[PDB]
Parts: sequence; C-alpha cells; structure tokens
Amino acid sequence: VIQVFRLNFRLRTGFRVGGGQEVGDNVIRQLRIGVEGVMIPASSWKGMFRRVSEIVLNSEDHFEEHSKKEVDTRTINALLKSDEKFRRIAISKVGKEVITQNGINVDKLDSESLSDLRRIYNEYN
RNA sequence: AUUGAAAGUUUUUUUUUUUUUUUUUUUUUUUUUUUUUUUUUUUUUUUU
Repeated sequence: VIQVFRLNFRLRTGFRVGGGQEVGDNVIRQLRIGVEGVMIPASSWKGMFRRVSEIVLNSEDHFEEHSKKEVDTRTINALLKSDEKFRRIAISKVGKEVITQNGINVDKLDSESLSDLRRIYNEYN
C-alpha cells in the first residue's frame, strides 16, 4: 500500500533555510537556486519530519541509538528463520557466504559482523 | 544473435546555535487685544 500526501502549511511570518552564505560573514544569505530562485531542500524536510516523529513516538530505545541492551543470537536466528524479508536484508548486507539459508555460521562470524547484525536487528525493530 | 551476460553509485545525516537597531535630542525664541465716540436733545410743578 502506498499513501500519497500533499501537505500545506500556513506558517506564521516567514522562514529561512540558509546555505553556504558566501564568506566575509556580514549578512546571512538564504540558499538560492540560480533559476528556480529559492527552495527548501528535501533533506531539511526529512530531518524535521524525523524530529517530529521521534517526539511523537517517545521511544527510549530510539533515544540511545538502539544500543542499550544485548540481543541474544538465538533471537536473531529465530527472527532470521521467521522473517523472509529480514533474512534477505541481512544476506544482501553481510554477504550470502556469511549467512546461509538456515543458520548463522558462527565460525565465519567475527566481531564487526556480529555488531552489524545486532544493529540491523535493533533498527529493524 | 558483439568473446558476453546481469547488476540503480545506492543507501543514511534538518545549514543549526549564540545577538532587543540600541543610547543620547523639552517644537521653543520674540509680539500689551488697542484706537478714535460727552448717555446727548425735546418738556414752565402745574387750573374751575
């Protein structure tokens, strides 16, 4: 399912999204385009929306970069064997040889691969 | 029917924070509301 939105905002007074602002300090220059004039970059929109969503959710897990607890490898294996898309993501990232169809291949695993898998689990959750 | 092929240069990151166009600056200094004009003229304290 795809949800499409066309949001409009009745901002009080004005806004300003600068960039570069040349050198020599003095005035503050809002970012230009050259042809279209001025715009708000999509990255700024995404950052503002992420901030608002983080405020809304108020998740303690998200506050500490999802690095506050140790995730058991058994749980990781259970999710991997239970979620096909998660398994596909893990295989596409850490490598097909490292992660087989069924199992984690602990012998080939090392510190950084394990950390990557734990971070992927935390962020996917 | 190319020696021969099939892969998105992709994900991810808010150009943001610090700063009161502020202090000082009395719409006042001068100019007599005076100036020419008689409250005046007419009338018997009185008759059969």
